[PDB]
Amino acid sequence: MNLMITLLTNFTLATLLVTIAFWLPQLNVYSEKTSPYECGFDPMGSARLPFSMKFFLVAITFLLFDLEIALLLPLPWASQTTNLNTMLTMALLLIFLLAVSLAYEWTQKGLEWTE
Amino acid sequence: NVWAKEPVLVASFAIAGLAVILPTLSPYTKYSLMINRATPYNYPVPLRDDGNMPDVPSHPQDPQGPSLEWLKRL
Amino acid sequence: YLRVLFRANDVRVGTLVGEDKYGNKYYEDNKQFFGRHRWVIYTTEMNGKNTFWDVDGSMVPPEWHRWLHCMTDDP
Amino acid sequence: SRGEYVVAKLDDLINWARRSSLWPMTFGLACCAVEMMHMAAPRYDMDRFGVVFRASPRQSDVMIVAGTLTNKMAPALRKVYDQMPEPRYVVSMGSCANGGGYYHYSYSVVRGCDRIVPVDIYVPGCPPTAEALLYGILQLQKKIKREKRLRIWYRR
Amino acid sequence: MMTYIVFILSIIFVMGFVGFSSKPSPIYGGLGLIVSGGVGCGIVLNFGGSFLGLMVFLIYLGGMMVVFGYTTAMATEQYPEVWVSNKVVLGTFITGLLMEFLMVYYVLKDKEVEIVFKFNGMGDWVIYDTGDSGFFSEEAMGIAALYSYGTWLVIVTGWSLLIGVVVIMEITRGN
Amino acid sequence: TYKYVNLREPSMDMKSVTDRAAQTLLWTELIRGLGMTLSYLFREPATINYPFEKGPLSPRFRGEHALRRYPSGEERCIACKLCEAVCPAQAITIEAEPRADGSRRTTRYDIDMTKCIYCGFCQEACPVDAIVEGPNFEFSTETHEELLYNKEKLLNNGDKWEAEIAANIQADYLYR
Amino acid sequence: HPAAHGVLRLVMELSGEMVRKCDPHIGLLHRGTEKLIEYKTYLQALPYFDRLDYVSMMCNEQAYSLAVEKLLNIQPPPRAQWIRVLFGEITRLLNHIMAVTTHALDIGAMTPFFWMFEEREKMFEFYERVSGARMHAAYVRPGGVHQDLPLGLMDDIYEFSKNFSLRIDELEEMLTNNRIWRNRTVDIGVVTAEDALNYGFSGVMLRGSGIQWDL
Amino acid sequence: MFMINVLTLIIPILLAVAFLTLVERKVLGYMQFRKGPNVVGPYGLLQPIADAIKLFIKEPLRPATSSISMFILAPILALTLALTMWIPLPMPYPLINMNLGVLFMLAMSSLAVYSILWSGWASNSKYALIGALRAVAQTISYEVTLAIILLSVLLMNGSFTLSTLIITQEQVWLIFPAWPLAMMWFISTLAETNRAPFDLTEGESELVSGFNVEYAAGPFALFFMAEYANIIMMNIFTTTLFLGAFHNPYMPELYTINFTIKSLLLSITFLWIRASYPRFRYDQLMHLLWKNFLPLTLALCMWHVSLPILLSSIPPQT
Amino acid sequence: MWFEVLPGIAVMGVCLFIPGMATARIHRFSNGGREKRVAHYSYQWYLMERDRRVSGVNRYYVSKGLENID
Ligand code: SF4
Ligand code: SF4
Ligand code: SF4
Repeated sequence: MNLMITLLTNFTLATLLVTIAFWLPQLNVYSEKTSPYECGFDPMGSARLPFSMKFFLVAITFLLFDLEIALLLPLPWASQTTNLNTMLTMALLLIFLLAVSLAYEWTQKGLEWTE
Repeated sequence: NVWAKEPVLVASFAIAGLAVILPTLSPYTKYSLMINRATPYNYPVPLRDDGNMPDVPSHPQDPQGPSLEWLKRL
Repeated sequence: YLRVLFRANDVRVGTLVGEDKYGNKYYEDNKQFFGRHRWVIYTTEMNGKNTFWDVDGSMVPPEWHRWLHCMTDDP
Repeated sequence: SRGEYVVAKLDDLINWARRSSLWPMTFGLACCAVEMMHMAAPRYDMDRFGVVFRASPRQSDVMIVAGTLTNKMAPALRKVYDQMPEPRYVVSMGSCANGGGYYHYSYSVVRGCDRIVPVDIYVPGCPPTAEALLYGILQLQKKIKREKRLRIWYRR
Repeated sequence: MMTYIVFILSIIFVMGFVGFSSKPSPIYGGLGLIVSGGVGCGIVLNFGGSFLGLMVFLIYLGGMMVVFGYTTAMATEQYPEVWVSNKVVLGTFITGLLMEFLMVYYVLKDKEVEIVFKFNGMGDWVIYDTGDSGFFSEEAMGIAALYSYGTWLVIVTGWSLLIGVVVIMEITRGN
Repeated sequence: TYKYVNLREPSMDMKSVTDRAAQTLLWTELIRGLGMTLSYLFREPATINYPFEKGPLSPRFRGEHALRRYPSGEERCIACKLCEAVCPAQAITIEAEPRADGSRRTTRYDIDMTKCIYCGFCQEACPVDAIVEGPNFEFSTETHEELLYNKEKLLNNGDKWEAEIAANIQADYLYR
Repeated sequence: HPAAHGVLRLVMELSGEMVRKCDPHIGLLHRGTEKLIEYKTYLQALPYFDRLDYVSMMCNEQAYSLAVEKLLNIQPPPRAQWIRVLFGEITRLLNHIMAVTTHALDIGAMTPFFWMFEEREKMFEFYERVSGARMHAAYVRPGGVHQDLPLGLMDDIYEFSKNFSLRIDELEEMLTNNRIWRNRTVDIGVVTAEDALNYGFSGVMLRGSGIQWDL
Repeated sequence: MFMINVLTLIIPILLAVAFLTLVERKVLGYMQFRKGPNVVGPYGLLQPIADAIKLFIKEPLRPATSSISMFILAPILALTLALTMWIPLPMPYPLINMNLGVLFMLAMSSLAVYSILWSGWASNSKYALIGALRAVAQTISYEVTLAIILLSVLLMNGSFTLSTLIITQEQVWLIFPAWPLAMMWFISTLAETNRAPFDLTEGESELVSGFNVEYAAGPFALFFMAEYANIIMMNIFTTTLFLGAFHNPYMPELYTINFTIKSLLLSITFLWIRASYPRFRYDQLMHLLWKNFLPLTLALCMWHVSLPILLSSIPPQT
Repeated sequence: MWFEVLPGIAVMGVCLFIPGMATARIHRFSNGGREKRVAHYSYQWYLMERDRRVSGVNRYYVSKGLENID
């Protein structure tokens, strides 16, 4: 809870920056500043319109390679046991499987479209 | 030729291939196995008196049992 | 020195061409490039407006205005 | 007079903090924009005075209207102007902007930008020189030197 | 003063996670999910977990970033609703909150609650480790498995992930 | 004569391809770009400090729109209206009157500084060099009314300096 | 918008970060110059051809003065021809360096802007010393160049040409076979030379795409 | 006294950010053949202090449909998490002696990305949407490669504990057993730190500040300070993670001086890379990142797995 | 040259200096002069626990130096 103490002090610092932004300097005359600005002209609607995106495979690609990051990240505790053979073998097999999946979707233009 | 189709990629395949090949011919996997076997994390227990085992010695000062000396000795 | 240390930046007195009424000082050098030949130091309260701070352009008389915008070669 | 002395000190402080930077927006319609770009020259700096290009209008300190305002442009000009931090200043740069100039007649020209926004600091020229533009920014800073905001607020 | 701190962090987790699963707009749901994942990492960390909570914080949180990318890309309403906008959304959120406060009430002023099991009301410094002189640090050696003893398991897991990659590519390719 | 560019095949020598591969791996001419950035880093800047070190100009510079008068004499203008006839934005507004003695002079002399486009056509057309483009540039106004000038404003503006304008004309009279 | 060099309203009706259509709406900077020159005379309306293109301050003056001379059957003296060609190439240099500079600003490339605008400050000092103008020098009357150059110009043109050859070599050192500027902009903007003829393109477009054509 | 150590961590980062803004403007000026802020105050300094006051004054104010909770909670979590990154950093003895620090670094960096994300969604004017999805794409790219390169450089010597890492940095710096891995990681830190538009597509001139299109004039300071704390943050983490100095034993001042000098000259190198190169491209970022870094990183990871079995350099891992 | 950029870097580097020296001063101020006994594993924590047990004032850094032999 000492890092929670640090989080508490930074929360109090951030809220005092909010209050010193809002309440101290001057007045608050609204009613045209609140209008949505794009580049000089009043546009149609707003955001939250259906915004069809370019990449489809790339976010799922990130997700699955983050999952193999999750399986690979205990490498230092891999490196200290009496079974060196299975250690090095399954480590090489996991990275080689990662490279195999990458090589498949690299050769099958899974990244060469709307990137 | 086979080098510079994608050159950093082929260099990566080369260091990958030597990483595959090279621990087969390795004169130090046995040293890694010995050192990793000979770091006790827990207590080396005693045992019942013996049936006159002429091994597993009476005092760990006595070099009857499995000692290690090759740490300082390269 | 705090005069010129917080006037702007300079320490480059050493040519000493002259001054003019309103007291203002004019220094011409040849050792620097074309653009810092002729520089000017503004005095204090030349017409009671406390012109140590908030210095104005055209607090100079016009003959030094022609001299200092690099239109002539002699003061 | 400890109260009014503290008010004078703090008002002088905040006015100095106002007149320090004055980062504008790069509005720049016509060739007075090119003159602004040559006020961004090494031979005449603006970052000596904290005049820093900040393209988004919702944090710029002043607005340098430069270039020929037209009727097709003027709603975009004011709908940029009306959303800004609450202190706001207008530097009208150039004879097109500050009284029409050469196109003072001739339809789809607003006859100077006075008909759209409040305009504090005029710098006239076709173009204004960059030296004259920086002098206009200095005299804007002296207008900031004579605010007496919090003095008026306390003696109210 | 506090000694129920894992129960407290679990109450904050249940608040953020009921507001998560009450289904507002999914960006507000992801706000709730990042709050819930952060305090759940805090629960398992302050319980005695060394790294695995910060690990799942990282992994699960990058997954939520991908979920944000798709909920922005695909379909939103003309105006997205928040927790306190609708009849049903506000009703489910406040009644989940009411279930939370009601179980806090019927634990803190009672002995036990037996809705599905006899739940003992007192914080979990019991039962707990009586200071084992380990130095092997259980979670470190625990994830130092999957590699010494874990032969078949990483085989089928990585094979499932490779099949997952070719499956995603061929589902989008199936046009 | 034409000199057309970007025509090469990449030379497939072993030395060429290993130099280009080392360029790909080490980002070599990227480091050469960094070297150019340091080479301009270790210079000295050619700025001017603004109020104290003013930028240079030219003798034919066109600023203030002042007026000259005669050597130990009166107003050099006649109201001959050539400056209105050549003023392209029609900023010159002149309504003359002969004075109380009979010689032809003015009443209403107006240079609309909001409309002036700083050519020098009134400097060319002025047959006595009465109107002269001034040397300096500080109008810099907090109001709109103070931009538009009149006869007494321009003559006070011409009484603030004469030998300035006489020096620039004596430098420039052979050319124009 | 700062990448919109000047002003150009652009209604891009796109699919997300990879477009469908774009429409350049221009006319926001409309000033009525043709109607004004209809209600003016020649010499009084020459600054419209100063101010129309606001980069080629001498080239369009050359264009309009040669238009009046080709209408009027008058040859100017050859010294004015040489000085006008000199300033045509000088303002051509200023226009090419503004093109490189605004492409640098539209692509990133923050510092060569500053380098070559120090050089263009030297260019503006030359225009000041010649015509007495900052950036809109009339200086080209129909009927030859009026109000010619003083003693003290050709020296600066000589020394500035040597310095400028050094500086354009330094710009080729910094950019121009840089890695990622090149990988940013090669594979884009291809227009077929048949359609580069029949979209009415001219000048640098017909330079870069195909045909050999110089006026 | 723990509150006093909290104060001596939260106070110097503010002066660090403010005079880093000064050194940005002045180094950028002397780079670009001009001169920086020289007139105002002592040479520049009290003008960044005046910038803090000036941006405090500007009275922040909300857009139309911008829901206020998410709105004002985005940059607060930005600056809070940008502070709480600096908890385990071993300036000689850190604040919380964490048994694991670098995975904590990755976690709070992802949270900084979420802060940029929530501000870009809640500002709600379609340009903040554009810039937010550009940020999402460059974070799809840059949390794989940086994390796996991290795993490589901690595999040989680190084991997650930065005190044992400063034990390891005695004989040779870790720049020599991994220099190309270090170069790829420096590129990734320059991308993920979201400065130096060599690898940044958020503060372009093609957009207008997609992270801050219309947030509010007040918390622009918060978001600004968060990104420059990101710069100092990853440069200090680079300066610790690779190289440094065998410190004066039980004596802190020599180590602190040498560490500060190395870290700040590396930050000047970072700024000097910003002052040099053109901006970048979306599809070129995906192509360049994956198809140039990623198999080379996998090859470095497998060779740094095999090297503790090729040369018996397994760590003495506690 | 770089003759004028050095004061900004130097002031901002003293700004980076003060967390390290301040933190070291607070650590040595907090525990009787002793550099802080960092506790990685539960073995070290149990050793620190019996250390703060045998002190009497429930502060481990006294460390009761070679005098309860009797
Ligand atoms: S005043 Fe002159 S320089 Fe400025 S925009 Fe108008 S025509 Fe261009
Ligand atoms: S051209 Fe000269 S003399 Fe004639 S009216 Fe104008 S100012 Fe007077
Ligand atoms: S310089 Fe041109 S616009 Fe100005 S008053 Fe003279 S002729 Fe008219």
